Amino acid sequence: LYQAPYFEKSEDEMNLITKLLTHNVLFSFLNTKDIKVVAGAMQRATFKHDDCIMEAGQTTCNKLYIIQSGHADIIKEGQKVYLKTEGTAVGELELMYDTPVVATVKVCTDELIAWVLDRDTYRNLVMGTAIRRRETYIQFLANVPFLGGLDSYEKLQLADALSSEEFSPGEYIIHYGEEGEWLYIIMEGTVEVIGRDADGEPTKVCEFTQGDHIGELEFLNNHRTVADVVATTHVITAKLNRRHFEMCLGPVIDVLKRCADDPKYEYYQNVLKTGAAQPS
Ligand SMILES: Nc1nc2c(ncn2[C@@H]2O[C@H](CO)[C@@H](O)[C@H]2O)c(=O)[nH]1
Ligand SMILES: Nc1nc2c(ncn2[C@@H]2O[C@H](CO)[C@@H](O)[C@H]2O)c(=O)[nH]1
Repeated sequence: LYQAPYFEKSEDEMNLITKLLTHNVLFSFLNTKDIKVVAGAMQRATFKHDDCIMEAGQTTCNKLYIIQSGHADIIKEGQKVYLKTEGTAVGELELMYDTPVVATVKVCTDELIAWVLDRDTYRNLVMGTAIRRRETYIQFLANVPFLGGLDSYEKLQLADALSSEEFSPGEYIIHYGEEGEWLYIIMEGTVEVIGRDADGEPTKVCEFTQGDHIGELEFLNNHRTVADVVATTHVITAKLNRRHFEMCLGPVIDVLKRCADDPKYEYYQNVLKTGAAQPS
């Protein structure tokens, strides 16, 4: 029965805002209508350098801010600890765990333009099962090797955008020569990567299993997929959409780019030097 506030926006505002939402993991699993209601309930909020959007200990905030342009530091006990850039959010932690502001947010650029959501609209139309989704993945993600370089906060950020994807033996996870919109982290089962050799014929490259990742090549290097990935067993994966890849795997991209060196990626090395793929 909840009806949200509405503040009319120009056609470019709704467009701009809707884009920030579909790339911020707080809103990953909202349908199209609820994405728009949310964009109408947002409000502009501009800040200047050294301005504080919130302060450690504050109880008077209770708002979620999505950054449009500009940066802002996270300061916990006098120490800067995190830089918040465009597309990111401050305030979600207080809204999800109902506690006073834990850290101070200090604009470190000449201006900061935010879009601000009220607690009532977030808890009723966004949050959903956020805490349970976090319970589903964090212990797993904490044990996934290539995620070593995310801190607890970043793993939770990733868990907020994850959903569970199962595959039947022999079903395609990824098809050769397609755009590809998901990275997969195997939780259970085994997969085979089926490339194409010089005459264009199927060739098996390797297998992958629990804790391995597939999908990232095309996101690192902006080409269509260069292999099939097929389940050899019943497979369970957690999956991350392409629009969330950079916002969430940012601090580990460089582990991913060791695809240039690892010999399991020798197939792909040879594909890259002969230029055998198109952008997507
Ligand atoms: N990356 C990061 N951001 C935090 C942390 N603690 C708080 N924040 C951010 O600062 C806001 C106020 O505490 C939260 O809503 C988060 O957006 C932290 O430990 N790491
Ligand atoms: N281990 C390995 N995986 C590959 C290779 N080429 C492609 N893949 C996987 O197949 C997907 C589709 O190209 C990529 O995103 C990778 O996950 C390769 O040469 N070695």
